[PDB]
Amino acid sequence: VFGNLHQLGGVPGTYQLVRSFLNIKLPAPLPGLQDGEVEGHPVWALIYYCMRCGDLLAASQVVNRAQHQLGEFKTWFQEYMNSKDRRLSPATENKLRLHYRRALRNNTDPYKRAVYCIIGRCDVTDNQSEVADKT
Amino acid sequence: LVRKSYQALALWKLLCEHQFTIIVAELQKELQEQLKITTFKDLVIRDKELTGALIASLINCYIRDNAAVDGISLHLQDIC
Repeated sequence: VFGNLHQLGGVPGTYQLVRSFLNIKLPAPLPGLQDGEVEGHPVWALIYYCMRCGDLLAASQVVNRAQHQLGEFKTWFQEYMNSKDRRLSPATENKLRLHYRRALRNNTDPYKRAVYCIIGRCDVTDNQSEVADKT
Repeated sequence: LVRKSYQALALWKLLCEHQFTIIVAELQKELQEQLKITTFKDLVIRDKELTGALIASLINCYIRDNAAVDGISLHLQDIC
């Protein structure tokens, strides 16, 4: 971000810096393919990267604003965040896991899968298909 | 000719997707006068060099997203 552009149009907030990474950096040669995008922005990729950065809170906020419909997950994100990040509810974690296996596991947008898998610790057999790009 | 028109239109289909306007404003230089008075037929019976430069900018810059970008690179390779 600290190098030309726009200089990004908006304020230097962390969120925008990541939007820049996702948009300017190599998610697009000349933009496209299989993300879920609203208003020109891959939300799931954003949450994933923000999470990658360590900005969990911001990632949570993005989800809140998201316009999405897996919303139960939204709940499970927030408490994961609230606690020590080992979100352990004696309650639902089990429920989240079932949904992952049935709905999410066989399908979806790579980043969405990443967020579910990583936050949830959903499927211990380990690896994320499309978006592991670095060692 | 029909194929050529297809190609030009295809590029435009690409451009419509996004952030075309910003690049255009920044890019245009002395050549610009020639560019602005370019007709569709001019594209139909192409003015190759300018488009190549522009397309390169589309790819170099972030504007093209995903699959689109791959397509131009293919295009530059094929007919450029």
